[PDB]
Amino acid sequence: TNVYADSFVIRGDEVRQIAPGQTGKIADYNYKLPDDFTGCVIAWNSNN
Amino acid sequence: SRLDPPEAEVQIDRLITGRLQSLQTYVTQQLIRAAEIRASANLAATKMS
Repeated sequence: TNVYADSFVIRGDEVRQIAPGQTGKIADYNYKLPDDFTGCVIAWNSNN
Repeated sequence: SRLDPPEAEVQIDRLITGRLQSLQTYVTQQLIRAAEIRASANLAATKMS
């Protein structure tokens, strides 16, 4: 029915926190995913 | 109270499954024992009559 694109920049040690049921500074205070999440998480290095 | 929901939920589901299986065993045993008591009660009513 609908698609949502959540776009943000994070750090490598924190990329593991963008997943359902995760803990951490991002998962607890910045972006928290629900336990029943039905989606995909995509990440790529942006050093350039 | 000590484990985070995303991981405690699995332990809860496992305990629920085990306890539900225990309740199902109790209910089945009671259904058989009730059938035995019913047969005995029918015999008792026949003897009374």
